[PDB]
Amino acid sequence: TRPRFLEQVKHECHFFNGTERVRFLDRYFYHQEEYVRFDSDVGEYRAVTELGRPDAEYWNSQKDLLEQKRAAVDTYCRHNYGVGESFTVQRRVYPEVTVYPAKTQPLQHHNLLVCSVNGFYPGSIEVRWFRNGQEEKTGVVSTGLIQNGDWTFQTLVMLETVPRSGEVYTCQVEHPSLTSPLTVEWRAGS
Amino acid sequence: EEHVIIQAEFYLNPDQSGEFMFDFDGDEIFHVDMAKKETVWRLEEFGRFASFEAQGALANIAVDKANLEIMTKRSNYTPITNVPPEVTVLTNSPVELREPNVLICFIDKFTPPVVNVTWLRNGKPVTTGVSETVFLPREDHLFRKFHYLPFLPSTEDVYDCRVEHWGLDEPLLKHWEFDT
Amino acid sequence: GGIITQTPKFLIGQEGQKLTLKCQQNFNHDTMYWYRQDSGKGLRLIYYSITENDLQKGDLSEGYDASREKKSSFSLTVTSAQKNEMAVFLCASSLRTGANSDYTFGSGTRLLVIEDLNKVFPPEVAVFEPSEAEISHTQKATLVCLATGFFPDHVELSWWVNGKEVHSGVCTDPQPLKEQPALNDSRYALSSRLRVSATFWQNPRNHFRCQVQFYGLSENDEWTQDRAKPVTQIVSAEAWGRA
Amino acid sequence: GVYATRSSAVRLR
Amino acid sequence: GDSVTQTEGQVTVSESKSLIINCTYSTTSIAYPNLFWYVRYPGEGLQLLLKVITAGQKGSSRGFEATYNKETTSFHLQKASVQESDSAVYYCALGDHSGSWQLIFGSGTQLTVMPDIQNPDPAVYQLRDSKSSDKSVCLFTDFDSQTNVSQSKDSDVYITDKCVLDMRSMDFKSNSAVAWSNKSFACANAFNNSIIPEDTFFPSP
Ligand SMILES: *[C@@H]1O[C@H](CO)[C@@H](O[C@@H]2O[C@H](CO)[C@@H](O)[C@H](O)[C@H]2NC(C)=O)[C@H](O)[C@H]1NC(C)=O
Repeated sequence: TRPRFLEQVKHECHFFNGTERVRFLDRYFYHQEEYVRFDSDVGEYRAVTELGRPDAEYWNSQKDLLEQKRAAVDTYCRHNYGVGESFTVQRRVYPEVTVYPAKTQPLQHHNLLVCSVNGFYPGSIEVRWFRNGQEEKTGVVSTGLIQNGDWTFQTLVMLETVPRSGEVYTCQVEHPSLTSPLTVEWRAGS
Repeated sequence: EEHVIIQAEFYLNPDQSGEFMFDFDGDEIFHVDMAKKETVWRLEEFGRFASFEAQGALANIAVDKANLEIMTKRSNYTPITNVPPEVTVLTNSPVELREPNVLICFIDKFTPPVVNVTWLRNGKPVTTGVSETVFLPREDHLFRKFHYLPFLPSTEDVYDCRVEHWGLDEPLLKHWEFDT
Repeated sequence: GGIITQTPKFLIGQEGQKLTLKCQQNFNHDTMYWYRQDSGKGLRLIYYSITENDLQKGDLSEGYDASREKKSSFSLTVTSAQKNEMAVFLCASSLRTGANSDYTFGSGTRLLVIEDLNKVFPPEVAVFEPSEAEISHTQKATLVCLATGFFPDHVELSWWVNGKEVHSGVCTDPQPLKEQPALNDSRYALSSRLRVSATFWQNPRNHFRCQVQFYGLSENDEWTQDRAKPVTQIVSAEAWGRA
Repeated sequence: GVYATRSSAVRLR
Repeated sequence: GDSVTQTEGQVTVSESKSLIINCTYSTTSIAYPNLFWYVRYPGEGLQLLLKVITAGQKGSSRGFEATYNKETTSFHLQKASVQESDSAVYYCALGDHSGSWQLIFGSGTQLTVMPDIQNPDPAVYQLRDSKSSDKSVCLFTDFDSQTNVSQSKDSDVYITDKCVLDMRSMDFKSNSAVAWSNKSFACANAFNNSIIPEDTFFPSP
């Protein structure tokens, strides 16, 4: 029953084209609402809501504080980018792919073909489906990217189809951790 | 290339609990354990390639608590409105019998960052092999969290994720079984 | 008009005594520091206090204790001056902005610890009139003042011409001289010179006075010897112009 | 490699 | 190990001549250091002089300059033409960009810049006491700034260090050192070591 009070501070570094263009943001929040913000383009603090005007006027009066935040694209952003570069921006983990039908049932009945892609990093991945060698872009549904919270993603790309005898459905996965595409086939059978 | 590194911090009253963590493209690099005053890396291998001085994090958490007391008064003690969480339970791999798997309980879109997550195996609380994450930040400035239960897929075993939050009138129970 | 002042400028103590140093500043600086500059080298932080809560760091284990009730006052005490140490204590303050704010320092407190107060002596001052040969050779006149026999070297020398302190044409030894090589005597001497034009000195109306402020005991201290108590005092010597 | 810490600007008063 | 080291002791340069005060730093816990120079004039407290917070950038103040050099891990203080008002103690200090680490000061280098004496006129004089005619001191005055006034070889005679006075009204400066004794000693030879007999002037007392 005791009322709570939350302060949040988020020092954000945004990188484009590696470190060729960097933007720094010094964001101060009260109850999930941004009150005052320093941005490496404006060069000083600004108040997003009126309730953070006193802090912006105060920090903008001190050149020592401003020269500290103006420098943070170089002494903080590009610095911490280089510290973790080898195991973050260059991290490559390949996924395990598994293809399985959603229902054990006869052919010529409607079915849903699941291509499960588990454990890749980074998130950039392309997943395709092939019916007898022809890519099929209709009837595809994806869960999107699922973060497992451990520096791996997963995703399920499902295919709606009516399976027929002799059909070979192929899931194809493309990912930076792999020099060649990953393919897993499913036999329709009888 | 396009990435986002975020150094995210918070302080909560009157709970007097703080958190300091780094975030890369949505993933936690490390957090500072306020109790032990030590850097805790999300993946143990990370500490072999980099280090971090926990006392600089503690400096900021002292600043944030003074910053919060000023802002609470400035707002005439405007409290935070609780937000209940969304709970989704899943596995990190397709389920096969006698093939080891991990249950993931995903708590999302909530605030303030205080929860009670309890794994249950057939109604029985399980406290062996469980692990969890700290509160991870969101771009809408809510929080998220992961809890993990490694298990052996069975036909007679049943699991539940029990999440208690102030935004909930009743403890939220999300279910899982071998037949999803 | 900001200021940061520590007291006292000079402070002699005995062993085991509890010596308190006070520092106050009117900069509205949240955090204050206490450094110790020793004879050799190195500033070493003894205590710092961010806002209203200190944090022992660097040199507490030498036996110190700080206190701070007001934002403007940072007080340092030596738990037990032990023993015969010689050290300068510097007071600093800085603004708590989250950035590296510039430090503002005080002049310093010179602390000296001795076994026997019977070693403390005020100085003897003498003024020496310019040489007749210097006047004809350079058309200028050099007065020399000599302060001898004092301990400690807690002195400030000053020249006064016709009742006003002068600065131009004055030179004082940067450091005193130990008169005797003995450790258990080691009285100091210090000299200064005031050089004026030969015409200004040859005017018998111009009055010259060398003046030496000595920092010694206080009336609060105990004295058991027969000689005069070597209290804080000025000692001075004068000379009039000469035709 | 040592990670840096961006400081939080202190609120006045 | 998170520390600073700079030039030990004292440095003596001539007025209007180049100066270089070395400084270097090491780091273990400080992630991104900021580098500072502090000055302490005689009879004053330390104040900030220079300050650089960014890799490879140069800071300049009062004719001094220092470059935060990460390749050499240094921050040397330089000045093309020192003035006599620059005689002070200079300290090299090290912090972190966060602002959370207390400044790490160096040992401090003492700089004394001697004035440019254009017309050296070495001479030893004998001054007598205003009270009595018995006591007397010796004055070695008007010598060149390069003269190293060596002293305190004999224990019965005392010799002070060189001193430069400024007759600001007259725009004139001159060195001086004092010698005295209690034994019945001649003023001329009191500066036996730091003297050039053929050039200095010896009056007949
Ligand atoms: C998580 O559960 C604990 C324990 O039930 C809660 O902490 C308090 O615990 C005491 C018992 O020591 C109870 O008397 C209090 O009623 C509990 N507080 C509340 C608000 O229920 C803790 O609050 C729970 N956290 C959440 C987010 O529900």
